[PDB]
Amino acid sequence: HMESADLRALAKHLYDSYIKSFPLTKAKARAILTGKTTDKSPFVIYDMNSLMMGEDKIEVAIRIFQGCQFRSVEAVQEITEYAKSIPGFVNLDLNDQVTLLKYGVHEIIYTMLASLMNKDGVLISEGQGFMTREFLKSLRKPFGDFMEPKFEFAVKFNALELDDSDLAIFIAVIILSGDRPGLLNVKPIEDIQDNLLQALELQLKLNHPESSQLFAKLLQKMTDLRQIVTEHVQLLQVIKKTETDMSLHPLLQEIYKDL
Amino acid sequence: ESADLRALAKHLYDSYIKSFPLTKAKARAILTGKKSPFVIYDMNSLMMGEDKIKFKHITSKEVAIRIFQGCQFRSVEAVQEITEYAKSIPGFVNLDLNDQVTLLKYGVHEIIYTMLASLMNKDGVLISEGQGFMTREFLKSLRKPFGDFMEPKFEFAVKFNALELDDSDLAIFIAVIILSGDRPGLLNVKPIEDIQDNLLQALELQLKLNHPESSQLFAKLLQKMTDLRQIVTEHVQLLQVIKKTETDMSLHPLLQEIYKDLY
Ligand SMILES: O=C(O)c1ccc(-c2nn(C(=O)c3c(Cl)cccc3C(F)(F)F)c3ccc(Cl)cc23)c(OC[C@@H]2CCCCO2)c1
Ligand SMILES: O=C(O)c1ccc(-c2nn(C(=O)c3c(Cl)cccc3C(F)(F)F)c3ccc(Cl)cc23)c(OC[C@@H]2CCCCO2)c1
Repeated sequence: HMESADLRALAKHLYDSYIKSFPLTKAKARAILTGKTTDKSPFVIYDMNSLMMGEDKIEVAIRIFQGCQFRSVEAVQEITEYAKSIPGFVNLDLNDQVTLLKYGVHEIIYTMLASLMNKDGVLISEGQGFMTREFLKSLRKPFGDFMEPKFEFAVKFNALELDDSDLAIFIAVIILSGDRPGLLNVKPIEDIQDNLLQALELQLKLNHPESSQLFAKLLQKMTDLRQIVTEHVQLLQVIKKTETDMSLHPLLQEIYKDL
Repeated sequence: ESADLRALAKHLYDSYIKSFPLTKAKARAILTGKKSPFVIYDMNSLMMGEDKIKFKHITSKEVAIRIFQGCQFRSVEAVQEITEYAKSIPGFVNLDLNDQVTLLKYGVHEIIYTMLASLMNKDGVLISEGQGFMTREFLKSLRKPFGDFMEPKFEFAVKFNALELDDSDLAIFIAVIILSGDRPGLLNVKPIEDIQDNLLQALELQLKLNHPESSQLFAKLLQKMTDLRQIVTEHVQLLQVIKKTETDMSLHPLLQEIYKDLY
């Protein structure tokens, strides 16, 4: 369908655009998380007092929640800019562009959040901070149990040991899903996705030649993504009905209309 | 090792034919009008069909309940067919016995949905090994939540059948589903993923040889595992509403026990 050199060219194009779109790459995140580096060392928030100190240096459960919301809105912006660089995307019907982004952003946010995580916590404020998993999970009300499922996913996803060049193509595959509800013209979407899938396949064989059927294992993760986004939506709805005082950025609000 | 992957595909195809009563190939010949099946399209024809053909399930006198229970009864039969097929998958019987049970327990729903599509088109479903055809409009027009319980199955089947898999494809796909290393409570995940890797390799080659013009069909088929997980989840929630709502669902406790897995 497509030839090797063109598939490599498409992989390079997507990697380059992923670097331009997203300020904190997996490579930077891992350097910070593993360290042995004096200049990139994060301030660690593990309890109430350190949270207070962290805000000098850089209700609690609400404030943290709103922090997640703020970064997710920024992430939607970053993902939207990346999507525009995917060959063919901006040429699609405009309603279909909206639909693809609407249903894809959440799955991509979860994917890319994993890059910022290990089993003990998450990088924040462009890598300047690290908030512990124990602290997040111990938050009160339903807020604790709202944070933990993200770590549970990230630990499993990070076991695949993808790098940024891999993720660039994977994220593109997610966006160009022809099975989203209400798509008007499925065919041109599937045509682009076939190219991306071919590109992802070759990328993974060259970049992880010892890792048998990594292509398939990675596509199987799209299943974990769909499920957790569904749980997420239902958890958020219970939170809104309990906490009629906090609200959501209009953009996220619109994304959640009809889930 | 191509030859070994072909050997594995043939082994699975042969066993899938022995295990399952009606193949996709036979079902499609019946569905496309290629000894017509008895057609159930309303209440009167249902009555005649069970009087003359004797569709097993029949014994609540209320039709919508009886059809619903019929789905459950056939699904229980399917569990035993799937269990027998699983034993023919190389490596499966050597797994820890608790893990065999776990894999089957959490896989059977996804497999039943998959294989149900083989028996469906946009207009209805074959029953009793293809001796009967019950229309989609009849099923969907059943009252209360029963109609809306039937329709999602057709909605899935129509999309899945667009891939135009044949039995030799499906034999490997079903095996891939069974050998899922992410099932809850698995004790020894490694040998499960090892077998699945072999099956995935076998499925990949099968699809390239059998459908060489069908680009990235391997990937499209794995993406259907997403539709499968989602609809099984919906299914569970639909079942739960029915149990809490319906007072006339009662069967002999022993029948109830037999079906506990699917209610
Ligand atoms: O820097 C980033 O790239 C980033 C991305 C996501 C979160 C984050 N979102 N979130 C959500 O619950 C969430 C998600 Cl996954 C998707 C869409 C919308 C939301 C929303 F928050 F609106 F509801 C999280 C839940 C838990 C955790 Cl640990 C993180 C997220 C992100 O987090 C920012 C940090 C988290 C700790 C407190 C300071 O902000 C960053
Ligand atoms: O011959 C077969 O291979 C076969 C397989 C499945 C059904 C059937 N199950 N079902 C379910 O709701 C279902 C499913 Cl999809 C998966 C797991 C468990 C269940 C359960 F029934 F337990 F709850 C159906 C729903 C609708 C329809 Cl149209 C069919 C199924 C099957 O059905 C046999 C027919 C259905 C109509 C009445 C006579 O039996 C056959």
